[PDB]
Amino acid sequence: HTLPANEFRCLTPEDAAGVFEIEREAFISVSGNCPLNLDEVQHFLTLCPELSLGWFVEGRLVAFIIGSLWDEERLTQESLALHRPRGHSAHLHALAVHRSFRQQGKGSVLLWRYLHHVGAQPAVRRAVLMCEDALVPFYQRFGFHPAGPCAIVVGSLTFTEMHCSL
Ligand SMILES: CC(C)(COP(=O)(O)OP(=O)(O)OC[C@H]1O[C@@H](n2cnc3c(N)ncnc32)[C@H](O)[C@@H]1OP(=O)(O)O)[C@@H](O)C(=O)NCCC(=O)NCCSCC(=O)NCCc1c[nH]c2ccccc12
Repeated sequence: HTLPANEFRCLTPEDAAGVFEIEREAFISVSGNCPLNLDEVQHFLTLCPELSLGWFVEGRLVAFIIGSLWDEERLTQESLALHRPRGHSAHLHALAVHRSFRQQGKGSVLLWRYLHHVGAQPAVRRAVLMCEDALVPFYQRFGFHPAGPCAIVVGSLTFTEMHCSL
């Protein structure tokens, strides 16, 4: 009977298509590649949906974060496709906001809600991610500290690894 004006919930594999569509415009149209392809989105939403969060407006996904657990201090090429159940780090594989909903605090609201959501899970002691140099200041606003160049390479893109103690 009703499509909520705003809904925040963990994602399930049924949201994979919506997530990938956002990635097409958000990442692929810019650099030619993206953090998670359809199969990879489904992988993490199957293994660890509790490590994801999505913002729905009138029944449509407008922002998401997909993560998994990592168990090493630094991110590695292999960590891109792995979920370490025994790990203590919430690895945010991707964060994006639908192009028609940016610049209005949605990314910041979703990120803070995410940090509190996963930080609330006794097992998660830290959050890690990588971003392009221009987003470093942004993440620092949430308690993330620049942790040097990330070892992970994607095409010609280089990233700074960011760590947040929870
Ligand atoms: C960034 C985000 C989520 C903010 O949302 P919003 O617009 O709703 O945000 P707010 O309104 O809450 O705040 C906006 C703030 O963010 C700043 N900002 C936004 N875009 C900026 C930019 N390009 N450069 C500098 N500052 C910027 C604004 O300047 C502004 O600050 P000020 O107004 O105070 O200066 C939203 O713009 C978005 O979804 N963008 C596209 C996807 C993306 O990059 N995800 C983050 C990748 S970083 C995490 C990640 O996913 N890593 C994977 C790394 C990765 C793996 N494989 C790949 C393949 C290709 C590419 C990347 C990868």
